[PDB]
Amino acid sequence: DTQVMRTYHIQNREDYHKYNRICGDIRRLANKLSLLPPTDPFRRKHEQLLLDKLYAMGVLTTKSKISDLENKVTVSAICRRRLPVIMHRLKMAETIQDAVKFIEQGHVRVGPNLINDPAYLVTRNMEDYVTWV
Amino acid sequence: NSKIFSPFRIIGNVSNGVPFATGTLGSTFYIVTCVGKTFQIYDANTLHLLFVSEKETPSSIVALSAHFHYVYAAYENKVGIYKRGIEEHLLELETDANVEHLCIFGDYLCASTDDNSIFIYKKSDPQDKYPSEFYTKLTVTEIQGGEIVSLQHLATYLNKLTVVTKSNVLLFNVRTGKLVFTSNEFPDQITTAEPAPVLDIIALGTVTGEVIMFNMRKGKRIRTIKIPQSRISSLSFRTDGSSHLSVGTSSGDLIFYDLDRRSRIHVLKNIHRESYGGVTQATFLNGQPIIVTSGGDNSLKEYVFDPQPPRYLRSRGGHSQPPSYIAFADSQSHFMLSASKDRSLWSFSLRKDAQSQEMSQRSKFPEIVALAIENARIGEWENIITAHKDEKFARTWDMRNKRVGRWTFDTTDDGFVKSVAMSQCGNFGFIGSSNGSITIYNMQSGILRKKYKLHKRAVTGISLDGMNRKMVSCGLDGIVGFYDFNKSTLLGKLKLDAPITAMVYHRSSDLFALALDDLSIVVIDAVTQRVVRQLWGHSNRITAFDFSPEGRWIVSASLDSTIRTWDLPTGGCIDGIIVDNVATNVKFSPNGDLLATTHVTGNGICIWTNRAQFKTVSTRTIDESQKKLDAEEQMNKFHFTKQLREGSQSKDYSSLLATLINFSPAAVDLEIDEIVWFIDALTQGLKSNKNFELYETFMSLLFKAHGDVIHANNKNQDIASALQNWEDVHKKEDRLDDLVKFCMGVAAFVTTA
Amino acid sequence: MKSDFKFSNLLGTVYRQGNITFSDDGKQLLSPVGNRVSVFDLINNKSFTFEYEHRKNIAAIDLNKQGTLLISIDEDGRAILVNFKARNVLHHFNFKEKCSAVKFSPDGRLFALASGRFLQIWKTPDVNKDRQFAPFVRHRVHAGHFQDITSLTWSQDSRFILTTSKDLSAKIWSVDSEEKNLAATTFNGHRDYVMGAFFSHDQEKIYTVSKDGAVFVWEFTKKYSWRITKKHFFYANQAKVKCVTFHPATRLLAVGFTSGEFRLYDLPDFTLIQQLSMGQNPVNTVSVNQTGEWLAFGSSKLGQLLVYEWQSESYILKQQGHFDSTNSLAYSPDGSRVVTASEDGKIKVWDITSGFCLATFEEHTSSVTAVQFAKRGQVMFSSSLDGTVRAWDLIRYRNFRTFTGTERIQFNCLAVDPSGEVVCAGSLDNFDIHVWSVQTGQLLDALSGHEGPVSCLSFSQENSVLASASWDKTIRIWSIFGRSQQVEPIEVYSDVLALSMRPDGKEVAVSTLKGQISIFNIEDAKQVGNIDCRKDISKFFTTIHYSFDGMAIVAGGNNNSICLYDVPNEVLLKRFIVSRNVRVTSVQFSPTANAFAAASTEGLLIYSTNDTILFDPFDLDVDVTPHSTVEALREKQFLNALVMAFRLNEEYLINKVYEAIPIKEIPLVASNIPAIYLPRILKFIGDFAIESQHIEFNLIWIKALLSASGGYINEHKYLFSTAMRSIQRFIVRVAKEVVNTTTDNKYTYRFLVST
RNA sequence: CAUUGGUGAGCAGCGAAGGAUUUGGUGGAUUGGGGGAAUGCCUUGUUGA
Repeated sequence: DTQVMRTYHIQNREDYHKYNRICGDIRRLANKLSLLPPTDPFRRKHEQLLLDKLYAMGVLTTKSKISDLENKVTVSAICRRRLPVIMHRLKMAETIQDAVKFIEQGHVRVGPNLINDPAYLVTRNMEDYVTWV
Repeated sequence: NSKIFSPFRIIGNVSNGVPFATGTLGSTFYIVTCVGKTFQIYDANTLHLLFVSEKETPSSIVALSAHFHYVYAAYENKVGIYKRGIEEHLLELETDANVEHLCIFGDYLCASTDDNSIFIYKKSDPQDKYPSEFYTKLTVTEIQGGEIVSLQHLATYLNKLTVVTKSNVLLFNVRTGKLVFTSNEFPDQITTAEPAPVLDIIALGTVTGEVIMFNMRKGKRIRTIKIPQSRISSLSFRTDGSSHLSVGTSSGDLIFYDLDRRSRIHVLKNIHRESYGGVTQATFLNGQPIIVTSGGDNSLKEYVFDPQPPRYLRSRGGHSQPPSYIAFADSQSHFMLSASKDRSLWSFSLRKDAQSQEMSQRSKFPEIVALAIENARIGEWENIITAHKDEKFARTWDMRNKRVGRWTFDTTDDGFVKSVAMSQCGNFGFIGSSNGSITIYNMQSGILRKKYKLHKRAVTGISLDGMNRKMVSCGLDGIVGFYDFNKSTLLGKLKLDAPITAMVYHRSSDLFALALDDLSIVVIDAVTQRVVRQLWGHSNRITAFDFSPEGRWIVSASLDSTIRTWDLPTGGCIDGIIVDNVATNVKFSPNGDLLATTHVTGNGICIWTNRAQFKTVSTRTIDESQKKLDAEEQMNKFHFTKQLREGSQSKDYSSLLATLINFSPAAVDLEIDEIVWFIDALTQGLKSNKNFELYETFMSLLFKAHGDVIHANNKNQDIASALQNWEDVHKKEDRLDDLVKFCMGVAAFVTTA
Repeated sequence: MKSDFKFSNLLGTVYRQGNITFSDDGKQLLSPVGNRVSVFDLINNKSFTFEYEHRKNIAAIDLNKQGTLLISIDEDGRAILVNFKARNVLHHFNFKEKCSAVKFSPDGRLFALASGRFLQIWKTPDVNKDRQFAPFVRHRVHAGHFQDITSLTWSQDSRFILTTSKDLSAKIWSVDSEEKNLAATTFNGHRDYVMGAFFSHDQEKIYTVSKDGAVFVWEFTKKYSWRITKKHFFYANQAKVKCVTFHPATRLLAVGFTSGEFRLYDLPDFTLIQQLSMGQNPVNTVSVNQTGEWLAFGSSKLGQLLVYEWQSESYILKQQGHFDSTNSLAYSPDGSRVVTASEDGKIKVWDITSGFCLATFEEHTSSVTAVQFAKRGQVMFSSSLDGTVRAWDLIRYRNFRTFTGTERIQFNCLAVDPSGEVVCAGSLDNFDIHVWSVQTGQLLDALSGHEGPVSCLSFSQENSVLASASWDKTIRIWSIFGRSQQVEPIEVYSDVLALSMRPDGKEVAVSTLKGQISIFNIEDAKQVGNIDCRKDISKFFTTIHYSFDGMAIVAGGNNNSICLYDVPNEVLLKRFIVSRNVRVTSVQFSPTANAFAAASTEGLLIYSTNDTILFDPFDLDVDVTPHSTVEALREKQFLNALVMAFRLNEEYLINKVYEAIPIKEIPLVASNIPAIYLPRILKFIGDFAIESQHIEFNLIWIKALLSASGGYINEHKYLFSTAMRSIQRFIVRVAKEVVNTTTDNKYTYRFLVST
């Protein structure tokens, strides 16, 4: 539990509860949409669109099967969509700590806008445009 | 009496030299200080202006003394009893002699006169609010004692009254009127008396530096202290256990003194102006290491013994001498910039606090003769430009940090700086020297930039239009200059009739006003290099003037004690105000609300309120020495019977058409014979050349509602005669449509082509 | 232009919380926003008083007995006084604590404020001039209570104060130290929390209401004292009575709910008259007119930003919208209607000259990014984040087409030709630009030319040139209607987001990636780069617009500021928004040359060129009297009255010198006017026309002038463009009146001939 | 050869009987998802007093 709270420089303790509720909604959506006859194109089409939008959200960066929806969607996946982890893994800063130290005091820029929030999220297609000021 | 400006308030006032007094509001304290014919009530701990009195006295305030809520002030023979700055009661001495001092104890009012007579007032009930009932009148014969110094009252002396003379002490029994005690003749004249926290001791400061701890029961000295060359003005007791004493001099120097180890510890040095009389009153509060200082120099300072010397804790003050030049700093009427002749520099607020801040100059600097201000680049570098008397370099100033600039500005011709000016963008510094050179600096990097020289006497004023394109100037040689600022090209100049003493530019209307030596105000256009007006009437020297913010008015003031206002479109003087003291300077606020005057006597800055609610006036001189609503309203998306029959008799349908045009959309009322008189009413409607836009709607709604009874199944009854009466006049009104087709199509063609 | 531009309107009504009340006149609506106070008049909504000393965004508001005094209270406890036209008469920090309610007398003598655990009543100042440092005088104060005072009620005697308290109780106060009936007797027994009390206007029924729906009735028997008369117990209604107001008709009750519905009742009958639903969003407060004819109730900030006006015979008088933070604005070709784009995905039309909320369109699935009119006045194209664009015509209210066709989730910039043939949209996440013929939605081409996200697009009035600014330091120019394509330039600097076109096809304005805003022509001669965008309470360049006369541009970023510039270098004027916690996101320029717009997160537009300022155009005062010399030229020389009194500019003169000259004189006047005194009078007629009823009179003027100098305004364009638009809207809005009704008396005479 | 980085001694100039850097306290104004029962609970029916 608090392993996740300490790995990714979470400024709070509430954020693990919130992302736990969102991932719970995704799992119960997966189970309810799972229990249909598998030739019903309702199930195929809606699980397909759920796959494609979860491609775009960067959570399932891995190209996926259906059964990954039970398997990989955790809190830590969406926590790896937080800004300084994108910053570190894009090899700008040196630690996650120092990335959060830079976003606390305004040197980081996504697009044309200043950022000062350590809970802004990035897509799989907005992270091309990250620079400094 | 005035038709533009109204007397609003004075700002910048802290003290005048009258002794302040301390009051108790529950557990905290307040201070009662005099200014003139108006007093102020401050916090004792954090120094906020808590009250200003509502109404000025006829004459100057002499004695001030207070109780739990009741501030008592003195003038000619009247005692003003006020609460919260508002009068409860006016209680007058039955004489004409001037009131000197007041002592208020128990239920009595003790009123000293200048003729050595004292009046005694009483309450009715011991739970009443103030004394108002006469009790008696005592006198001081000069065979019993000299002139009355002051009035005090020592505690637990039932009905005894302490009246000290310049020689001896008279102790009275006011209920009976007796003189129960007289003291023997003292060597030196007494100027200071003060009660003690213990019984029966009263302190006496002599004319020389002698302190006398006198006892009232036995009548003998206990201790005296000699201070060489000191005129004692004030005594008080720090009763926080630390039994000390302060002794005030007339020099502004203050002796903080230890009474049992017998130690000269401290002296405050020109904390109050010896020129203004030095320390007027110094008082300890009861029970805290706090002493309050006020003098004649328009400032209160709190000195507290940090637990051992005291310390400057917090204070409020202003220019001790009356001001020389002011300016408005903001476009929101908040902070004003003020410079005087006692060489200080203060930035005041205008708002309800009356907090203010003296600038940072970091033995004072020479006084300012020419000031200029811009508020375009605040916070980044300096934006205030000041000259000085008999100097050759103009200093700069920051409005943000309240601190002095970092640049000195040279004339480069060995003259005196006679005029300063800034552009609108705040990049440039214009300086005009008394030998006639106009030099131009950067305001950012403090560097020399550019130099012009056309005038051959002292350049008395420079300005620049808001577009930074055309540069105007004026000399003592009657020459007005007109330049390009983008180039160094020499565009055009004018010869006039007199030397020019002042120049104030108005930027959003592109005019300027010049004050000549022939006592006339000339108004000159800036664009076409042309004189447009010349105004006469001030009998003496024009001193200061300013444009109103919307550029319609000019207000000048002069040594004929007149303050006149001059409407530019009519060329005529619209109002003068004839005052009793002649104001040095005047400026409009950038908002259209406030007019600022600075005077010769007194230190404050008087503020005037522009009325700006109305007027239609132009009066003069010398005196005492909808159309969518109905047409959208008709399409519905979701008695009166006397008049039409009286119109059945004659042609009275104008009142009926008035009750049609008045109110009540009558789509149900025209449905409750009579239709013929309705159509004749309508033909009287078209007969006049008005309100056709409602009338056509009446006609068409009539053909919407009753259109079957109009039709009569098979027409040409007497209905159709009234329709025939409507037809030809409706053919008369056919003309207006083709004009609309003409303008619509031709305007469409000039839109296309 | 030099004029004093200042706020005297706002963009849509209620964004924020507060009280609400009418005037005593019944024709003036008092409906604040959080930041300022917007008092409409009920017929033809306009804007009267505009205070701003509010540092905090809540109001408490009431007028005395004729509307000559208005207050407004925010959270801190300072108030501000205005009389009729926002003089800002008095100003007064009143309290270090907040206020719950403010109430006048019907007599204007006493003054009522509820705060803390006390109750303040003040002696009211009359209207005068200023000259009071502290104008308010304390009359009495009353101690005490047990906790907070939440509602307040005044009586007709001006002797009798009924006030509730937070501790489930009510109290009575005699004003003039009378001790009315020698009793200030409490009211108890209430099981639940008290939301209000009322005193009836016949002095015999004392009224209380609780939060549950309970209502308790006490009598004026003071056997001897208070007895209950009618009780209730509600357990199944299961909401909370949020607000309550009582009729001056003294027969009826009004009860507002958190559940989102509107209750009406009778006082001693307890009959259910009507209840009405409007949503689920809670009712904040409700107040009735002084005659019971009109009802108005306000809705809370997080819920509806909507205030309705329902009558007792059940029809809604004023309905409205006014939703949240705004993306985009554009002026219609008639200078009267203004589109808005909201975040929740609607498109609303605002008639901001008159305060109506006219009409809506709702087909968006998410937020709207771009709106712009076509020059025909027929159609307007909306762009979304829906992944498609669509067309709209005005009062046919019908969707023409919805262009899309490549797989896409984001569009960001929409622009059309003046020709109405082709519509282009720029994908924020494709490196390409899309066109569509409006005939079909056929795809002509896909014009591949960029290397970054394309982010701003506009056309020209020459209409052979496409201006294409992408976010890769590269400005591009395109040909669409020839038989080839083109070479596209390179910027020097600083990634651009904001592009703005001159209406000539000859000038292009760009916003560089800092405070420098720069311009260059279509032969890339860079004229000016201009200095930063100040006023922090980082720096940006978001929107920019070229004014219509061709002499000014307006810059707006996201830093509480907006700047004016001319074609040369100079900073003209910087206006700005004061409030406390982006603001600006879009700015465009009116075709009436009277004002322009700035889309803010608050929502605030107007600039309003006025004429109260003394301008001296051509040596005004050599014409020494504006009165007597003009009086000489009303008797003689009517050519010289125009040139004389026209150099003068008292608006209180132009009505009479313009009216008084005779009809036959007019073509002689217009044939002999100078060509330099022409545009200010052509602009004067175009805005004086819309007010009066002198249609024949002004129409023979515009016949004379437009008949006079047609070729001169044909060649000397771009000012009589603005004036000509201003007169053409008057021509069409009168033509569609009198042609309609003159037709409606053109059928009649031959309809008589029928049978 | 690059008045190239570190370091020290002098000179022109600027100022005069004190100058340059650094820091503490103090006052004024501003700032949860998937499964499950015994046991327990909840709901409902019942059995005897």
